[PDB]
Amino acid sequence: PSVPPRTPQEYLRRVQIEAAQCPDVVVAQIDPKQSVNISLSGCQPAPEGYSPTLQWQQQQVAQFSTVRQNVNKHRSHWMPKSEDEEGWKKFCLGEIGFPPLLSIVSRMNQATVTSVLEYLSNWFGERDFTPELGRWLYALLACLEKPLLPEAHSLIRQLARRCSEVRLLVDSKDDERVPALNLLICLVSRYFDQRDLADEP
Amino acid sequence: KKFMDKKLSLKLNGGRHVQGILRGFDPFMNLVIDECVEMANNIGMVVIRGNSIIMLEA
Amino acid sequence: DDTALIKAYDKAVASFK
Amino acid sequence: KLVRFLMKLSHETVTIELKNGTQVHGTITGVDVSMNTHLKAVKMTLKNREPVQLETLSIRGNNIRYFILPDSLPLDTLLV
Amino acid sequence: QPINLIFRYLQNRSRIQVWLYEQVNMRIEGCIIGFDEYMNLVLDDAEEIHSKTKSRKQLGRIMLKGDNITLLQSV
Amino acid sequence: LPLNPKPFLNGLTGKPVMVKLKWGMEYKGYLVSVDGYMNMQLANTEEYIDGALSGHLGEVLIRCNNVLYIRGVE
Amino acid sequence: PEELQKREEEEFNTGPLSVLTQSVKNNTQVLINCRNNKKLLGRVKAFDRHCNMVLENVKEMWTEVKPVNKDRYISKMFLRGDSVIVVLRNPLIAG
Repeated sequence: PSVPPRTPQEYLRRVQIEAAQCPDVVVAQIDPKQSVNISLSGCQPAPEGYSPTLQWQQQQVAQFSTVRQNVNKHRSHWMPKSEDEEGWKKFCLGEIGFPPLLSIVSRMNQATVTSVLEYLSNWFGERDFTPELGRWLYALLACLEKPLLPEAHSLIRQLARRCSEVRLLVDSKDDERVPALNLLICLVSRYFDQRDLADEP
Repeated sequence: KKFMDKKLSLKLNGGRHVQGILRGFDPFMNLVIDECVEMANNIGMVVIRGNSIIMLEA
Repeated sequence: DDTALIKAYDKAVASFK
Repeated sequence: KLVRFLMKLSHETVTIELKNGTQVHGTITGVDVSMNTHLKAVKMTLKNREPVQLETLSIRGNNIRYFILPDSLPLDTLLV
Repeated sequence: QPINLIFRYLQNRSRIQVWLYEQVNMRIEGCIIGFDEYMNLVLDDAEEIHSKTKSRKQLGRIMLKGDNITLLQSV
Repeated sequence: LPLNPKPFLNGLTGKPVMVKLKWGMEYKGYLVSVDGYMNMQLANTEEYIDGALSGHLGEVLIRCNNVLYIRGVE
Repeated sequence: PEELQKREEEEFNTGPLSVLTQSVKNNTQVLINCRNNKKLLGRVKAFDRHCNMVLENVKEMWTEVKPVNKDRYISKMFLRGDSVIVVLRNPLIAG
């Protein structure tokens, strides 16, 4: 009672009893700043008119799926080195360079598919968008199996960001680039689940 | 029951080893080890937790 | 069709209307 | 409570991050009350490996980092 | 039994050293003035004891969580 | 006069604390709140990695499990 | 009883889990530090005593080798509380 305790289980009963008399939760009112966490940007919206309609977006996504099925037929039938940024750039784009034939993309493993995408993004930041570039990106995207690594998700968002910026330079929809850019943006944004980047018109 | 008062060496998590003689234990796998030596040193009597004891051999 | 991809791409671009 | 919600997710396909960072895509066959998950039609993405198909896989609740859920998933419904 | 040994450390108010689960480069040292069934310990006049560096940081009175405990000794 | 863990904890609310985490980071702030499971809420929170002031986070919930020890500060 | 639970929800409107019930009540965003060594910025749709969480519109943010910010987006998510370290109320973010 008022003694102290002599065995532990007693003490513990003692402490337990005490702890049920305590309030369970306790809020203390106080009387009176923050760092910032950088965060990478969304896509740049499309100039007025340049935005593709939902049915077109859904048309390609569907279409792109089917394409990726085909890609696994060849992939059953089985080049610069994986780390060769320079030779991969040359190989694909050239000066010309090699197109993306199933022959070739079907021989590339995923870690390479990924690398290469990186290289063509680093080329794309500092050079202009050709149609040749266009095919490659689209191919490497058709060779990317999922579920994607986080690192790979970040890559293709970077790439889609880089497309939307370039789309602001354009001055007529007649530009060759516009369709290609809208596509890649749509595929990352809808096929690869990054719908924060999507062009909801 | 019959590791009791029988010398033994323990392997603990984070890669640590311990040599002493089992003196007592409970349902929760906690131990009392007597005359214990840290194998990197005599450190007397010590309470070891249930977990944190990867291996336990004589 | 070893160039199914290059073809698919062009069809897809092209299909913009 | 929230695990009640998980248990309503049979035949939903999801991606799971493991604590080792492995991404695991498959279709839920069942979730138990301690978050242990059985999947089928499974594709496992590894840091320095190619992928792995598997007919089935079951996973301990305490090896999961999180679940990525299908976007179409209707949450407000299932939160009841 | 082990609880008896912890309890004993409470009666004597012994100075003890704790082996941390998650952390091997460091131990905690203090006099024990309370605990509970989760083995959470109120710990008086406490010290972080570094390894290699032979350094000791005064904390004062701290509450140590029970899940962190690999091992308890006396000092 | 044994001081036991919950009462000790309850006794810290309102006041400056240094919570230190099982993974090495620690958090100084005014312990606003506390619950059954020893989750905690801090205000005017400051993060220390390696012991180097890292961030100013304002208000912050800390999950119970991650905590190593908590102590008072002046 | 079972209505005593109700004590649970009062315990949420106050006490450190308020942080989350803020987000659920107001459609506010939180910032969660996770063990994966990444940060999640999203809205809380639901949560329990363990900080298991349903999230919406999550950005997974991290840096990596000088160091480059990386991110990724996640429409809907079930986060195990285990993975949680801290949670910021009213975080501050900038492009």
